[PDB]
Amino acid sequence: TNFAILMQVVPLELARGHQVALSSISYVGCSLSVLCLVATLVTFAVLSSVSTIRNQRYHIHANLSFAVLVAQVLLLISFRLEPGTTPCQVMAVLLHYFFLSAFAWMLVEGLHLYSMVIKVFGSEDSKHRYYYGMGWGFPLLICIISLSFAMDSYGTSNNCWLSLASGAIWAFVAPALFVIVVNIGILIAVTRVISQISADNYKIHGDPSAFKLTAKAVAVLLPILGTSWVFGVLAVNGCAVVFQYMFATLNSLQGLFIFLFHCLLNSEVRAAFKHKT
Amino acid sequence: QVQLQESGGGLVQPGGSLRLSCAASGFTFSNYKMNWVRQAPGKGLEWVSDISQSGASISYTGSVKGRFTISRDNAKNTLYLQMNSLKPEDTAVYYCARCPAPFTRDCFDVTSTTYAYRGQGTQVTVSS
Amino acid sequence: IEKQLQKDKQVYRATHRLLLLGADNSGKSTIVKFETKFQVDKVNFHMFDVGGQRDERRKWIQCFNDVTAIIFVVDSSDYNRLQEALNDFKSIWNNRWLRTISVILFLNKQDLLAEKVLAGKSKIEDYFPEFARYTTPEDATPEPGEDPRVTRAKYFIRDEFLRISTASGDGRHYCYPHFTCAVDTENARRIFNDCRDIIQRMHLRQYELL
Amino acid sequence: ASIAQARKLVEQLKMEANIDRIKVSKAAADLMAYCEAHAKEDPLLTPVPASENPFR
Amino acid sequence: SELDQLRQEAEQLKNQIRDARKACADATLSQITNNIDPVGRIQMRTRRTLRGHLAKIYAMHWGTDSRLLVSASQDGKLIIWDSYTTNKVHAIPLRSSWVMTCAYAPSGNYVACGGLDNICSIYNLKTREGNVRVSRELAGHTGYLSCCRFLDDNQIVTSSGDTTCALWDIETGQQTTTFTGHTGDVMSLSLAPDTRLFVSGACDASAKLWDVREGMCRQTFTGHESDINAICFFPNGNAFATGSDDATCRLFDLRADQELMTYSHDNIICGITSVSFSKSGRLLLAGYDDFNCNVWDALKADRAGVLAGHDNRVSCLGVTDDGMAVATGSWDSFLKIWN
Repeated sequence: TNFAILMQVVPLELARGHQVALSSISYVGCSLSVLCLVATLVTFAVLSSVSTIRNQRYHIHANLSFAVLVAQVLLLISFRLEPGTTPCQVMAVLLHYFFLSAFAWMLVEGLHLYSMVIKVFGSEDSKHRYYYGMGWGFPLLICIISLSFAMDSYGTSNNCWLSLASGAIWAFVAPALFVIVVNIGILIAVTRVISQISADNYKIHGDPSAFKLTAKAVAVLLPILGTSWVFGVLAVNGCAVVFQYMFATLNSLQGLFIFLFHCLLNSEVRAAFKHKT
Repeated sequence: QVQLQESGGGLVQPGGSLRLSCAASGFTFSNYKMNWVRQAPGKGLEWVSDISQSGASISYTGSVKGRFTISRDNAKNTLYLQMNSLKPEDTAVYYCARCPAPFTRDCFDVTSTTYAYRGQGTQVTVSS
Repeated sequence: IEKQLQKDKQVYRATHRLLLLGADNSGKSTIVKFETKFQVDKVNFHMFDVGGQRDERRKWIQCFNDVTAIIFVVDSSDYNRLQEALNDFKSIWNNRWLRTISVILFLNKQDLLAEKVLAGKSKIEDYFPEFARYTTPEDATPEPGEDPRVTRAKYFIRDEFLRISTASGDGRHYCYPHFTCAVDTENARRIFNDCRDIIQRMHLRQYELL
Repeated sequence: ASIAQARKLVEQLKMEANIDRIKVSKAAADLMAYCEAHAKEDPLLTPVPASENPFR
Repeated sequence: SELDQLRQEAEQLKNQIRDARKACADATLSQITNNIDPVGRIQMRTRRTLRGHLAKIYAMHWGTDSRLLVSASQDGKLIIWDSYTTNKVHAIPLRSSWVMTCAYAPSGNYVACGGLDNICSIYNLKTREGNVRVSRELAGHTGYLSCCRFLDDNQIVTSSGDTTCALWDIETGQQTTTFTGHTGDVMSLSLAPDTRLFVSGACDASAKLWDVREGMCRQTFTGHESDINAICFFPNGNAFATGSDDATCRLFDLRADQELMTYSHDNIICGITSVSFSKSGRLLLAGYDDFNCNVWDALKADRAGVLAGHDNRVSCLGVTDDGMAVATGSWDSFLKIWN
């Protein structure tokens, strides 16, 4: 059901054909992403024995993948529920919690990337407790703060989501956006320590194609950082139709992107798999 | 047993030509990189040339670059070093060294008189 | 017994191990001032200088395949032993067990090189015939009041080392050349920055960002 | 300079050359007999049931 | 003159020795063993995966009870394991983290170390206070210690990087005997079952059999063409297998005074690191630089099994005294038990 209710702050009316096409592409994207994340999870599980995996990075990646898988499965179930009844009433806040957990794990991805890239010393430390308390604890705390103040907001609208008219949807938008913006601030910094590195490789061979990886290193960072969610915030503008299309397609193929950029194109994972064969 | 016998050399007129041969036995000559190292009187061992397994990669020290040439024949397991335009600085003992590691690019064969994979060498001197 | 092992693992991962390699009269000991420890920006570097063994370096060097970096100190003033230093650097760079370890090159005693090249008794062209067909790199940054001849010679030596460094693959490991005087208090900072760069490159390789 | 080392090496070679050597066939037969006699006592050569196997 | 005659006479002695060895080679060992049936495929599973070491492990040595084990790692740790329960019996930090060898006493009361520190450290495990301390610090070697084996609780045989071996007395603390003659660095040694003789392999592509009491090089074998990395006697004590960097293994017999079999394959280009024999000597286990071990039939010179699971170079390999299982340690800081 339009898949963009997650980050839709302003209510908008769209044509029936546009709605059905966006709903269908969201359905197929979520169906592909669920299978991709299942494959990623089983690949992580079978390869957990190898010491190359489990460097405190793959644990966070698996947690984020599981959170996104649960959120997408719950949303797909939610797409066929009539609003008003108590199953949708509790399942709306369940989706809220399981999406805030995914955003918290995205923030953990960003913080770990910043620590392991910028503050290069001290990265090989023990931060499992803080990471697990941020990924799973902070979403629970903010959700508890949420439903206690306004429980009736969940499921009020036609969707099993926070009502737009009451304005409570900001309780999801305000923290999640804060996750993205910070993840943006780290991202540019990462670029500032990558393209310059390409500059070190620019005076030895004189190949402009090196700049290409500067874009490539950016691209692989979109799925874990989740920058594209800002497109939903852009629903306020007049050209909201194309922004909503891009938001829906990117955040529905996020699982496939994660599987492609962390299981297939990861040379470390390829070597680990080849060692076991 | 690994044997590296050096032949040729002796007293040569300055600016002349000379040929040094290295016969290798006890191992497959084609699977190892070969080196030529010279020791001057009152001086330590110094690497002067090297040739890879297939002969595609050949390198020389700065003092002999272009002046000397090196070649290998794996059919009869032999090494050749041809020296042209000899100079008084070339008066030294020459050793044909087969460094131990096969199918590798680097190897150590310049050790101070303690090396089991080096030949006895030949003396090359120039007339006054 | 497990808690003690956990603390041992933490302290082992906290410190970074470096291997000091340099022939005699190069001045390897003077670089920082048979193990030495120092701390920069609250991270500990432990440098190991093996000097109690024989000239057979083929076997025991395999013990240093997990060090953070190899601090290779070379004297750029003695135009004679230079070739032995180049051969040693090439052997270290092209090692099967040292192909993943970066090398930080320290051209020690730049001043002695300066007096030797202004003296005119010895010419680089006699030992390096390609020095005549060489020009100072454009990107080279000279000091204020610094002779073109000394910078030309030192950058020729640096480029001669860099040719060997770039002959093999540079993606797995890189070389960081530096100019060192007789005494310098910035050597620790340079080592810390080079280690920063090496570990960042390794992290990016793990992230597939490079 | 190395006369003493060469003399010691050649003396060691002379000492080594004095010992006699038996035929290869006899040594081969002895090794075969040992392998065939101790074959039944080798846990690696002959599979062992998990009940009698401490590791498995 | 005298010196040229010295090399000439040494060369003629070598030629005479070669001719005598060729004359003694009446038949090959491979054809004699053709009549017996092949051993067949050998299948081993990783019963235990020992974890806890931080850095790469070089040395291990099984106990006489076939249950206790010792391992040495570059983190500076010598760990004594209980293989049955995978429990750390002991974990001793070392003064020098550059350790390349370790030993376990036959009585089990002592262990040994040694590495780049040029010193062999002997630790006592049966202290009254129940705490492991440095029992003795044997020094006097001018090269790195590559191997050490306990003859008994009183004397120990070690090999150093100065191309020399030394038999030390623990009570005295000094070199009781010194064995010299190797040209290259001595990398490993093995003790014969009769305890009277021992072989040593060096970086001169040759092995030397020495008598403990005599203190002289009893015998010399020159069959390899590269650095020798490992050596081990046959269980009968009349033969030994040697592994070298030339990606080949060679079996020598003390009485035959020459080579018996060569174990190699075209696809193998990685040098040998560790070798060991089975209880009956039928199976020869060899570690390789290709991250996996190979089990060959010692009587047919054909590969009978492959042991895979290590993602780094295999450094140490050891078979129990009763042949129950074989432990392999690699540069991945893990030990694997196979049975």
